[PDB]
Amino acid sequence: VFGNLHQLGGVPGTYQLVRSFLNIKLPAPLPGLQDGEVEGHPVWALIYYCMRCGDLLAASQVVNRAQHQLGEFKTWFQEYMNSKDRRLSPATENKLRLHYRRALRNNTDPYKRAVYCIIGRCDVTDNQSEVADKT
Amino acid sequence: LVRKSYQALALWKLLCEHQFTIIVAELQKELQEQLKITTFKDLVIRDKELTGALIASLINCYIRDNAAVDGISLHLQDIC
Repeated sequence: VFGNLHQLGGVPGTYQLVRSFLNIKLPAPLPGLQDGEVEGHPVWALIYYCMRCGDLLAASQVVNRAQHQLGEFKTWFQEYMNSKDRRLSPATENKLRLHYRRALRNNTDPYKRAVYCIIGRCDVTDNQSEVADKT
Repeated sequence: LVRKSYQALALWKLLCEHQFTIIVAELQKELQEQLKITTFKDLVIRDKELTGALIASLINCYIRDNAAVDGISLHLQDIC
């Protein structure tokens, strides 16, 4: 971000810096393919990267604003965040896991899968298909 | 000719997707006068060099997203 552009149009907030990474950096040669995008922005990729950065809170906020419909997950994100990040509810974690296996596991947008898998610790057999790009 | 028109239109289909306007404003230089008075037929019976430069900018810059970008690179390779 600290190098030309726009200089990004908006304020230097962390969120925008990541939007820049996702948009300017190599998610697009000349933009496209299989993300879920609203208003020109891959939300799931954003949450994933923000999470990658360590900005969990911001990632949570993005989800809140998201316009999405897996919303139960939204709940499970927030408490994961609230606690020590080992979100352990004696309650639902089990429920989240079932949904992952049935709905999410066989399908979806790579980043969405990443967020579910990583936050949830959903499927211990380990690896994320499309978006592991670095060692 | 029909194929050529297809190609030009295809590029435009690409451009419509996004952030075309910003690049255009920044890019245009002395050549610009020639560019602005370019007709569709001019594209139909192409003015190759300018488009190549522009397309390169589309790819170099972030504007093209995903699959689109791959397509131009293919295009530059094929007919450029």
